[PDB]
Amino acid sequence: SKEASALGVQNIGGIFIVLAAGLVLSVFVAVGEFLYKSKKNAQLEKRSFCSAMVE
Amino acid sequence: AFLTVERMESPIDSADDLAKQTKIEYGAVEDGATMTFFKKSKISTYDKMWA
Repeated sequence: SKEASALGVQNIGGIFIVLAAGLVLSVFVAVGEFLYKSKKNAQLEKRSFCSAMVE
Repeated sequence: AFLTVERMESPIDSADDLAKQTKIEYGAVEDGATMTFFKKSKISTYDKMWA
C-alpha cells in the first residue's frame, strides 16, 4: 500500500520531444510550401519574394 | 488516483484496520505476555499480526 504518485518527467516527458519534432517538421514543410507558391508565381530564382518577406 | 487512495483508508482503526493498512506500525512489549498472547494465538488476525 504505497502507490500515491504525483506525475513527473520520468513518465510523461516524451511529449515535449513530440512538440519538438512536430514544430521542426512544420518548419520544413512550411518553407517547402513557401517554395511551392514561389515557383507557382515565377521561375526558380526569387528576390522579389524576399521583398514580400521583408515587407 | 489521488482521491482513490485517500478514500481507500479507514479511521475506525480496529483490531483489523491495523491488520490491513500497513502505513503505521505496531508496538508491543515483547516477552511482556501480550506479545506472547499474540504468538500463542490462533486468531487469524492476531496470527498474521504476530507474523
